[PDB]
Amino acid sequence: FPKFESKPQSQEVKENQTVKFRCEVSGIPKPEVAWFLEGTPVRRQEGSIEVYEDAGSHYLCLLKARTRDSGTYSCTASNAQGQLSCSWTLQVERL
Repeated sequence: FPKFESKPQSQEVKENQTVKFRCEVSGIPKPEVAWFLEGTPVRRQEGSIEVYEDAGSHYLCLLKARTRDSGTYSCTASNAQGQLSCSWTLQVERL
């Protein structure tokens, strides 16, 4: 069943900085991790947004954080037996 072993925490940061969110999911078969911003999926870009798995940890990274990225973020681990979801916030500052 999908469980969260380590949830991403909220972070307030300056503009254009790198942000990293780390979901860590356990479960049988393999919880498919999906990320969202206020209910909208957060999909990867060429070199702006990236979503990947590395050493059992799922990641979301904004390498150049803009003010449009502020808001409530969510992560959903999902397999054939269920769906487990959690949330946190991002605050991108200006000058």
